[PDB]
Amino acid sequence: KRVQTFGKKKTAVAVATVTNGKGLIKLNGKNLDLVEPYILKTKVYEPLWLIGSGKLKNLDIRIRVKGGGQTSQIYAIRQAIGKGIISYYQKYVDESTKKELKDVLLRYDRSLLVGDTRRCEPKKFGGKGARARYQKSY
Amino acid sequence: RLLEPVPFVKTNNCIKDVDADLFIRSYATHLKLHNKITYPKWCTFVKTGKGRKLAPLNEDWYFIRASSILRRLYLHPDIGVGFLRRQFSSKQRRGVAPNHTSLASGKILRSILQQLENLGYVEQNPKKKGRRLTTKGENAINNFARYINKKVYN
Amino acid sequence: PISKKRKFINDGVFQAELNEFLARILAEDGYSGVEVRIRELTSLVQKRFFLCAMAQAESLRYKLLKGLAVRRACYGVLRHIMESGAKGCEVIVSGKLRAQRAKSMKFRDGYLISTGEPSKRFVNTATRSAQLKQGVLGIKVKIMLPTSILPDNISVL
Amino acid sequence: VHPKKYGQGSRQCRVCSNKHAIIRKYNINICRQCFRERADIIGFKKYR
Amino acid sequence: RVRTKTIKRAARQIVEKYYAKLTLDFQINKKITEEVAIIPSKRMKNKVAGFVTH
Amino acid sequence: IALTSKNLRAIEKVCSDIMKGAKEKNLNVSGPVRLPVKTLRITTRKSPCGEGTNTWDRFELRIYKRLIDLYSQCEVVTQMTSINIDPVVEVEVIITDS
Amino acid sequence: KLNHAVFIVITPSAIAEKYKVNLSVARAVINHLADSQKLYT
Amino acid sequence: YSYIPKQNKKLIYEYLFKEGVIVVEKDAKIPRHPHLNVPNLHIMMTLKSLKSRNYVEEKYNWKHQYFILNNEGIEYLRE
RNA sequence: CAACACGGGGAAACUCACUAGUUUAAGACAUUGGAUGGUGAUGCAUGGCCGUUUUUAGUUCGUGAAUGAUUUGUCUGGUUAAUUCCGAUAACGAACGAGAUCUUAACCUGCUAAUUAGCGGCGAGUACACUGUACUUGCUGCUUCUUAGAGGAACAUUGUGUGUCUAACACAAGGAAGUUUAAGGCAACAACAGGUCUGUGAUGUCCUUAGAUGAACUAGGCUGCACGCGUGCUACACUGAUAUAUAUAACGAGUAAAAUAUGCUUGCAUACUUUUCCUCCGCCGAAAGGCGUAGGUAAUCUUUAUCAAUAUAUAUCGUGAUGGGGAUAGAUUAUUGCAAUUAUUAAUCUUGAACGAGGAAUGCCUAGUAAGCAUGAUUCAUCAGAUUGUGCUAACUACGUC
Repeated sequence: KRVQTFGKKKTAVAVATVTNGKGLIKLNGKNLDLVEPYILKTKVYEPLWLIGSGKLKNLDIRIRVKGGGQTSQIYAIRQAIGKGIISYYQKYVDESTKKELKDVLLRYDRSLLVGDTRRCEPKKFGGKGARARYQKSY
Repeated sequence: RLLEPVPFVKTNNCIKDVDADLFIRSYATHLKLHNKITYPKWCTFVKTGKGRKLAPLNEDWYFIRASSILRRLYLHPDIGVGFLRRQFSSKQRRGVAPNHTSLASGKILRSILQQLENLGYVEQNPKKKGRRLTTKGENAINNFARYINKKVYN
Repeated sequence: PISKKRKFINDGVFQAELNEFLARILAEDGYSGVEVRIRELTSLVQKRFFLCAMAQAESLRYKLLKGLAVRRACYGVLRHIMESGAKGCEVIVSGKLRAQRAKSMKFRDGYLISTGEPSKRFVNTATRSAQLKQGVLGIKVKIMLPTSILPDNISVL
Repeated sequence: VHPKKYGQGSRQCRVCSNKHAIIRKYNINICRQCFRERADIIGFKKYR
Repeated sequence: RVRTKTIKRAARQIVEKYYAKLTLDFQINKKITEEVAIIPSKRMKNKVAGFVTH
Repeated sequence: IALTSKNLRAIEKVCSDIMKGAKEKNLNVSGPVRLPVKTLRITTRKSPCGEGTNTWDRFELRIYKRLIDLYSQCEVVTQMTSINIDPVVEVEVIITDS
Repeated sequence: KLNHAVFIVITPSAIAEKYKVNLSVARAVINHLADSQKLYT
Repeated sequence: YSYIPKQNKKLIYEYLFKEGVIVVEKDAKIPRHPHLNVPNLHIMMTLKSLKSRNYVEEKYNWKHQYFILNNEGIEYLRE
């Protein structure tokens, strides 16, 4: 049927909806390629290349990305696709197959599975930066 | 360049299925060729917005502006002039003073919107507050989007 | 008509004025709450609007003001505070103190914590101005109350 | 007299009548030094 | 990093009154400290349980 | 009823008491709706005067809003609420037919 | 100082190096030859 | 000049007797009291004098006087 | 240092104390005497609050012991973020500080919950395919994601090394998280004649009080300039400028004066409307900006499944004080205000200075930081190059030593 999940890097959130379909993937109303930077494009195609083209051919994927900037969105998308594929195989397909798939993703990178939790250190008075200070002089 | 190998299934049914720029340039070129919307003459002497602080310096830009606006209208179905002014805003170097974004010139925007509206592309309503896209335009934009997608792809 | 943000600030400011107004009035008694004697005060505020640290400190300044010896008064108050079951107490007196050079004098007893949120949680604190002949004396009282629990203590029966 | 209902001389602290350093955010109308004396009972607690 | 007097002292007191129940698992020890001790913070209870386990 | 306060624990106590009160009488409540917390933050210079280092403290007034829509006779629910509140909880009317 | 002019690897720098041309003129030569930076033929 | 009408003085005295108390408010360029449509400067002048004669006591808090009559004052004001 | 974008001090007026002057009574009381007020004098008379000492790790007692001030306890050593622990040990036992507590931010409860949040369910079209996909109006199980309550979760857990093998550390693994998970907040004792009476109706004394240092009004001035020193801003170009296009952010913040009618005469007086805050939106304006309207007292409207700029892509220059650089000046029409000249601010055309990577010197900084890029808020009638928040773009170099 359908499973819904997310990815979260910095202040970005990317919701992934993994349903029964044919291999159509959209990002909001718009096709998956239409995200712009060619270098970071490859990062979002990266899980498709680790898993081949057959697995997506049974499933349609819809993605909703809100918040955060450019780099943050790309990682959140990458993370959400990961979390989506693996979660769908745990509810619907098969736990052993899912474990094999999870092993392939883990073997490549843990960043796909679970987002980096780095976030801002607050500004503190006495300087423009988070820790940086005004120039002192004698 | 424009074509690349793809690892998923494209749909090609809408403007949301094709890259902004190719659609925009072709539609702008088509619009000027057809001659549906005027230049108009006074528009060559003014700037797009104050962040430019220079002439627009690119000749065919008015058709491009119309083309982008039309696309924005399919993207976001209810908007007014302020949305456009904010959209086309960019940064203004204030000389010694810091930068700020500064809004796009509203007459040229207002005129484009009005010409499209006259030609049945876009529509002022109370049911949805501002300008929306309207039916002759919706059909044309969708169809032109298909025509371009096929023509570019193979 | 007004917003919730506006409502909350006005409520707070009204409290602050009333608190200072209680301070101007309340030299004739201790502390016995407020009602949300009473006829005139109610009339004024309605006309306008349409162990206890404060008590100990108020008592202490009245004793000091009456010109009783400073040590005797401090000791009397401190001993009374401890008598009332205080886990600790500190009374500070600042200003001229029978000389032409200003000074302070500390009178501490008991645990009397000072660091972190247990300090805010268990210590009640009070400031009082005693005007005497050559200017003003500052009373600052700190009382550490009966305790919930004090977080450091760990023990087993 | 010739007051103005705008600008610096138009207004003053609700508690102390200083013309300077007044918080008009949220319409408090109190000077910041006075505000520090009242800051707990109004509800503007410190945390982080 | 280490453990302060309050922690160590408590750690010694537990065992003193409950050695027989206490055992070589941290989670079981933590369960025992939660039952026995009067400590008000999670982090502190865990810290005591860890040191009693040690 | 809609409950607005600057005391979390007081609002929570009110929430539980009206919830129990209603559930005796089988009344239709739509389960506690916690609104986004608004904080009134004031950023204050320390020292009444300039001297010494520039040192700031950041004050926060955190206001709690919570919401329950209810289908019943008004009078009993307001009377149950109004007597059970502490005055730090500000109670406002909301009512439905379903 | 410039000493490059109008008349007589497809990078602009290579063309400028080989024929001693300004980079807009180097670009003009590239465009003529063929019939910011991006994939090559 | 700066006269205060005989009726106005009587009304201020009467108000003070009727209530028992008056919240004058310190500022003098505010034109009326909410419950007396009387020049605040005049009310302030008479209260200052009355306190000086010792028939009315003021507590005072920021911007507000809080005047309560002495018992001798309460009797005196009637005539 | 611990003064010098500090006195929230971004002063057109007022603010204001000052300069040139002009007024006023707002001189209580029992004419007369008599005060009251004072951004007047005194922080080396003082209260309060705050800075430093110092956010380091220090400080103190009971009893004991060693003519006295005193010293021991509170230490050769190991260890640590830490008079933190261990260990030794004429001291044993304590207490405050510190840790701890508290606020955020970090992860999980398929429990707790659905409004002004989402998600589906389902009608209905518009569009394309093709035995669904995109797009809008109407009704209405779910709670994964939006929100926020309660509660869980790490203790160095396991393994391996080093360590009196003691306190403990090191590495690897596990794990949402391993530098007490990251960040704050809180601030002992004893000080400093540190700072503040220009925050206070906190306040002593000393001064002053109708030819006032009170209150108040008009100008002028705090911004002037042979010249010396701070903190910032903007640059010196091609990993760039210029011009189009595309993508995409978080914290927020928002309500006794205006206008129409009447009586007197456009002036004055009175009534009525509904007026001051955010502006969507529709018209008009090159632009500034205007006019007309609409919703918002706010998870509801401004506005947010999108409000920024650095992004990135495609064009145009083509290294030349150059189309770099925007100081400087000249001419404008707007906008705020009683008042804009010493150009308030705004746009528009023209005008085109130094500056070729900075001597001697000297500052900040260790991971979502630094740097770069913005932006919200504070003051605000009007005024960010300031401060304070907040994000996005995400480096270098260790990971230690005296």
